Amino acid sequence: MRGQIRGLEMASKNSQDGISLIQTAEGALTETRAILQRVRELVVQAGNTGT
Amino acid sequence: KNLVFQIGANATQQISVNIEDMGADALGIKEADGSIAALHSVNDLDVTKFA
Repeated sequence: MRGQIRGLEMASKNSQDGISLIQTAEGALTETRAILQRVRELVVQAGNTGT
Repeated sequence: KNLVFQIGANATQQISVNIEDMGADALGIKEADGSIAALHSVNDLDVTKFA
């Protein structure tokens, strides 16, 4: 029992840690998304400025 | 050399525009014409030929 208990709490810590890893990656991708938004704006503007 | 204004956010949301005027902008068949319909804007006959 004890084996699985302390192992289980450790596993939950491990899970939260995985979440925070995801938080970092998610923030990087958030910013990437902002960049790509700006890019698309420049593409549209480029589209009219073909003239 | 048609002119594409981008109009909406997405693909194809655009138009076409054209324009032409210059010295040789008198009566246009497919070209202006030869001895006529080009000079009338460019070189008037009002030299003596009305006399």
